[PDB]
Amino acid sequence: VSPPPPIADEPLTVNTGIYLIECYSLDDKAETFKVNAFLSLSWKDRRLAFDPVRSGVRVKTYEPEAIWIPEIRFVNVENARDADVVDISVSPDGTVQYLERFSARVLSPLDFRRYPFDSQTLHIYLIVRSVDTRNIVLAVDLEKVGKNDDVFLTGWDIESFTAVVKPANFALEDRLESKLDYQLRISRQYFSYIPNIILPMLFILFISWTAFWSTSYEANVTLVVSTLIAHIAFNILVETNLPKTPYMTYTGAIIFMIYLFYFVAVIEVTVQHYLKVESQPARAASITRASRIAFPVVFLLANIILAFLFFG
Amino acid sequence: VSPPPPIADEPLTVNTGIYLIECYSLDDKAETFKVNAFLSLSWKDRRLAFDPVRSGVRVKTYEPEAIWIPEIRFVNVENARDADVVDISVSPDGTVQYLERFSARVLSPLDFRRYPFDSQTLHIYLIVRSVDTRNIVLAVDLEKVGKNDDVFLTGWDIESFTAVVKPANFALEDRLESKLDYQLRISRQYFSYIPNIILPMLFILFISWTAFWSTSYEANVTLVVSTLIAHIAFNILVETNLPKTPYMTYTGAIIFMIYLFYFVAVIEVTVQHYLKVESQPARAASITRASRIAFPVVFLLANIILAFLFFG
Amino acid sequence: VSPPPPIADEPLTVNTGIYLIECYSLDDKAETFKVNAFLSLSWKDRRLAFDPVRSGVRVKTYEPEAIWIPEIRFVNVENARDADVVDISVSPDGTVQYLERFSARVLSPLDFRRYPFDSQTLHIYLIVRSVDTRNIVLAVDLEKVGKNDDVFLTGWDIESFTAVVKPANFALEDRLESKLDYQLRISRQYFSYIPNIILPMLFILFISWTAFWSTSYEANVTLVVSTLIAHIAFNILVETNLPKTPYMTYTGAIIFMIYLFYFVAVIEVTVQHYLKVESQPARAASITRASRIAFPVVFLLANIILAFLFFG
Amino acid sequence: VSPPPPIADEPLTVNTGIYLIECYSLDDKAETFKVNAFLSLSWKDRRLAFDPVRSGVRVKTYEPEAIWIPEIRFVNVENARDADVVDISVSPDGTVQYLERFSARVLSPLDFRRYPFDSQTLHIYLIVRSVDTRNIVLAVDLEKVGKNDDVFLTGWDIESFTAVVKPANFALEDRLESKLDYQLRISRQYFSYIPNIILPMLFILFISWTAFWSTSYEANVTLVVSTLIAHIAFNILVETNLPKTPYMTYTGAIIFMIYLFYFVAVIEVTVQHYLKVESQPARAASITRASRIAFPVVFLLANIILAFLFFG
Amino acid sequence: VSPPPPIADEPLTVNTGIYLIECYSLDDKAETFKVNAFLSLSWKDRRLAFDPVRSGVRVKTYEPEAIWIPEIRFVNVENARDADVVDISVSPDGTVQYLERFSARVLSPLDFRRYPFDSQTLHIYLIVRSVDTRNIVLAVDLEKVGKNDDVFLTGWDIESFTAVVKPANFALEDRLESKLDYQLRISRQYFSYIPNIILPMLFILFISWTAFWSTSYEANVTLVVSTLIAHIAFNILVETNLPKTPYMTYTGAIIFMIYLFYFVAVIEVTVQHYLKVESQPARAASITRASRIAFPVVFLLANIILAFLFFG
Ligand SMILES: [Cl-]
Ligand SMILES: [Cl-]
Ligand SMILES: [Cl-]
Ligand SMILES: [Cl-]
Ligand SMILES: [Cl-]
Repeated sequence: VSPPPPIADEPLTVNTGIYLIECYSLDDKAETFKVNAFLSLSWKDRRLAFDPVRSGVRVKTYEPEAIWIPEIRFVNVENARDADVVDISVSPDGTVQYLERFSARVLSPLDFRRYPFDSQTLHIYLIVRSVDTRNIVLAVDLEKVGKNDDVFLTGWDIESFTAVVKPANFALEDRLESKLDYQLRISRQYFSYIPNIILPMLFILFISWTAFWSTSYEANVTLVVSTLIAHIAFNILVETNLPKTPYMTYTGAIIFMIYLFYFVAVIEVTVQHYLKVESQPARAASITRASRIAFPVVFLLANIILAFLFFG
Repeated sequence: VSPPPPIADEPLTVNTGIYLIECYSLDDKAETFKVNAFLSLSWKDRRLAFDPVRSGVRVKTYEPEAIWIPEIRFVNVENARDADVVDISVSPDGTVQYLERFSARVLSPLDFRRYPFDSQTLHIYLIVRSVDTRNIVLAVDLEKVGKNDDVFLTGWDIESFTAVVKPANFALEDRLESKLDYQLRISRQYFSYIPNIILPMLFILFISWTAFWSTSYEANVTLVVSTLIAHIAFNILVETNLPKTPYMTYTGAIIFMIYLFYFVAVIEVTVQHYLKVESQPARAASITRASRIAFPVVFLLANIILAFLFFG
Repeated sequence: VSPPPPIADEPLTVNTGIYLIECYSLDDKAETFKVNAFLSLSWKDRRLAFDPVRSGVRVKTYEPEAIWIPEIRFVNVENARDADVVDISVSPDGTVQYLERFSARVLSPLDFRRYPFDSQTLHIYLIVRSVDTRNIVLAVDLEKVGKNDDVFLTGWDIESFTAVVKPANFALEDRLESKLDYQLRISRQYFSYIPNIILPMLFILFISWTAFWSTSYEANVTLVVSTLIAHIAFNILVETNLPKTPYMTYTGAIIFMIYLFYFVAVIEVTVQHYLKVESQPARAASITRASRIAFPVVFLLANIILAFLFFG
Repeated sequence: VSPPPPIADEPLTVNTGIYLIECYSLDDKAETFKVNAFLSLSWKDRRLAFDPVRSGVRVKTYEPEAIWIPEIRFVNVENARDADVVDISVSPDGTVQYLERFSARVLSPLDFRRYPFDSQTLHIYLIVRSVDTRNIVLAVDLEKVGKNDDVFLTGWDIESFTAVVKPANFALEDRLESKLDYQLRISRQYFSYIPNIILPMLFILFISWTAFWSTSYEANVTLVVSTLIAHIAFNILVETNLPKTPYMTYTGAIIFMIYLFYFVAVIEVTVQHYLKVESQPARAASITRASRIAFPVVFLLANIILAFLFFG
Repeated sequence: VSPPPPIADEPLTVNTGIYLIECYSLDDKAETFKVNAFLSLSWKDRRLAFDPVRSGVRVKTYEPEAIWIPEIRFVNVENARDADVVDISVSPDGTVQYLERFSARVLSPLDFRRYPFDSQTLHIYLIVRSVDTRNIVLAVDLEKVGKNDDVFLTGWDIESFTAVVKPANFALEDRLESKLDYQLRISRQYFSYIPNIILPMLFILFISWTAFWSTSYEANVTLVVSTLIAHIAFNILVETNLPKTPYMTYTGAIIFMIYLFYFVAVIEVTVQHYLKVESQPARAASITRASRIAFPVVFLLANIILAFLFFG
């Protein structure tokens, strides 16, 4: 079995198409995600007679060991894909339709800045292998490419699934090495994050802030320090869901700002008690009345500035 | 070898059937589980027959490789199943008996919106391919669908296992391909969740609610804040086992409501102390007496509303 | 490559035997364990006997293939075993010898009603199908069943390893089969659980109880609530134990009882303070002196009753 | 091919030798450890030496499928090794040199008593399958046995690696009775454990002991109980770097003794406060002054006794 | 297919080149990392020339079963590489161009002292199996070794990727062969570690230090002990990022010093209270005024000494 011979130096055109079936196991630390999907290759197959007799108009069924099947290699994968060939339907003429389910572990970078409200773009790269016949070119068949409407990823919604031609631009560049890029755009569902992570932190912070309406030093110390312990425990709780991230993040900036605010509150309580002991109650009362307005307003301004700095 | 002649008016009918041996490893994060079962097939082929005459005592015949066998592929499986042929028998008329045994991983969605008191459903899909000469359509054998009594999942009780034929031309492909659906219905065993999760949290909340029978500010602060810390630790303990759900469930709503109640209790304690300091004890007494009855009634009403909203 | 023909109707008998090497990885939540062992077989076949005098030998050897070897399969395994044959020797009359080494992971349910002091039984099943017109039944070789003195498992004591001689013949997929049962009996080593779990919780409970000799309300609140937090943290540290179960175990009942005791202690402290504030010190003193004796006696009685219930 | 034929009843001696390279992934809960190492065999092949000639004195190279390769099995591996032949050379006349790089998962018992200051001993067992010719015997070639001196067994320092021949006692067959035993002695580096574990806990205990210089009941209660909570949290922290050991250990004994000391300290504080309230300050002063000296001395004596009991 | 025959005893020089594509999963406990990358060889054949015709200027095409492919084996890998040939093209001159893809699991030593500001150097070793026709010598091809500029290890940056020829230095010199060394230098990105781990601990320590401006024993005890609990909780939180390291580290030294400072602060508070009770407020005030300056200065000097000790 060999590919079709040359006809008139016309470049051989291959119309590929990837039809998604399943997408699962989106691992962040490994920066991978498994896929389970179909694949279609429709290559013009003249000069290989397929019984074009008008009495043989039946669509012929062929096994993999019947003709030359173009072998496409994925660039960013862990191992070679498993070729679970599904069905090949070939007309009495040189027209080819073919479907095959594969499973692979794909490598694709993920950007986790602006983490709870982020979007991603997964990539799949395809190259074609050399052959002794004329040069093989890559083209996209827009009818074949799609998704199964039943692909479910835990916590995301799928926007689009398109394809485009991009030159490989590899340093080897033994030939042109035409390459295909498949882009899967996904968006994270963020609503549950508000009640799960955001509101409890604000409740704890306000419980801490109730110490500006009091004057008992022991009660203030207990309030602020126990609230700090609760904040650390809640950070431990929320650290499990988040992925390990060796760079700065919006949530991390918020956590750091909360730590800073706790430190400043402790300083304010200490100053108030020291003045009250040294008998300057007017100054102590003025400072403790100023704090009640100062803290929430500065917190709001810092949040606005951080939001602008991280979301354009 | 070759497909049977397409002489019969109806398409070549098969008679599938799945007999469960055991199920195991019901993963929740990736929403997949493993299975081990048989797969019996049956169809009629008049091309070969065994007459009772001419020493026709050999009613059955074993043809391992020199025979045409229909091919059945699972749709929602991570990898292709690993099957070993067991037996092949041929009736004197022409009906063929087939049998296998396989293991696989199955991808199936799960719905944890009633996490403790939820019921699931697991699907297995089968597909037969078309052949050029004849036509093949799937069917079910009610005498070959069942399960052992040793099937067990850790924490679930199995209720039923049935089959139903799905329409052809599934998805966008339209090569007259049929599909079969096998449904396994399970229910979670929820009794152990009550004394392990629900009652201790209620005990902690009731312990925190005893601050309404006291007028010592330091004791009230200690009670409420330390019970908040205990609630956070118990939340860590609870979330250890609950699967991670990127959506809103019943338990998350209950936990958020508990956080809100803690916040309101802190506010009430602060207001009472502030009123007492300004030499207005009657108003503070009235407020605390009102809250003593107000808190449990509102908690019960909110619980009733949530229960009606999620289970109705 | 063919089953032997019967003389008149006699079924064929295969004598098996399993010799353990080491058991390990006895997981509790998944209810599985791993094993590697020797598998021995022997069966009668009169179509391959020779003449010892002419052949000059007494036992003729063979290859792993090119001889009719019965299909032996384990019922409750996740995947097929990993086999590597060691020998196939033939007796002069016709009986054959076989040996191989395998490794597998076995599925078996467990019972945790007496979790610290429980005993388990593990089952390994062997089955065989009726091949051709020669029915096959299994038998047990008592001299090929045993285990090494170096068979060890971390934290368990191995008592016996026997095989039930009588098989259970039945019909499956319109064919007859025979099944064998291998039973391994183990018992948990329970000493290390006493100083690691049992005693620290009692010490913390007594530390909590020490608040019946004090009259300061703040100190009592601190003692009881801090000890409750310590109990919750200890339960977090201990939770790496038995999984969720439909039934109620011994340890869960003990933990729930301790929670109830903490709740009642908080109630008593609050009642004493409330009575003291209303200027009725005599009732508070009487209640405290009563509780000093009431709590330990009721705790001991409840422990005795639970011990009788779960082990009687 | 075939093994060399007998010449003068001289047994074939296979001088073996293992050359360790990597010893890693020491998983103690599973009580295994993966190994990556070479393996050299030299079986004398006289009367079958190929191309003995001074002109062709250059060492000859043979592919693995050119000469007979002995089959050596590992007794205590979870699965069969993944062999990788590197280079096998045959002299013009004489012996044959062989070398393969295999990686295997080995199951060996681990004794975790005396955990910080423990020395282990890993074992590998080898057997060789016999053939129809004279019995294959195993002997250790001391010249090839050794290490790469570049073993990445971090946390341990290798002391020796030797071998010896022992009789085999498992399912005796009058053959396969000449197994080998390779012992790898390792010792744990215990310096970092001192600052990482030992000293913080002593600091915490000494912090708790400062309650014997104070007569404030509330301060003493806060000190002792909060110190107990800190001890529980630090135990949680320590438990991560330690496998599940279902048996008694030196560290566990120390931890239990620390819990006992906390309980006794709480008892002493309560007794002192009760005596002070009962208008008997002299007994309280005597008791606290006695405790100041009594506690550290008893702690030191108990530590000495426990050390002598565990370390001989 | 056999290696090229000798021409004039000239060794067949092989110009090797590794072109990186993907580096991922830098697991530290197992001391491994996975590499997905290309590979190239530039051996030529003189006697077995490839089409020395001037009409064949077009580059010929070959497959794996077309020429002799060298046997190059990695030394420090877990198991054999997953070879995946992509291109094998031969020019009419006689030179060969090769392109494959592999994904191996490499074992390379790592050093985690000076952990947040450290650099690493990963090694890959190559050896080629010799043949009896000639002697094979490995030389580095400088036009092939390189990176794809899109290699992403999460949290590192790539400095250089270079190759060098070194002696084998193995104690078992089978054929006096050679070896290659490929070095990849990476430096950790340390910016996020400051806000993530460093500043919160300083804030907590200063919150502890605010107790030298107070004179209430109860408040001081609460501050210091609760701050110690918070420090332990934060250590638990940050333990999930660091690798399990069985040797000393800069961060571990910092943690130990923080524990020591907490112990000394507790001692100082106890001494102050004891003197104040014993009626020496002058001495108490002197010590408490000295501490305010003594503690930060000693902390700074100790940090400077530790930094000099660990960073030369
Ligand atoms: Cl591929
Ligand atoms: Cl399949
Ligand atoms: Cl099997
Ligand atoms: Cl092996
Ligand atoms: Cl390799």
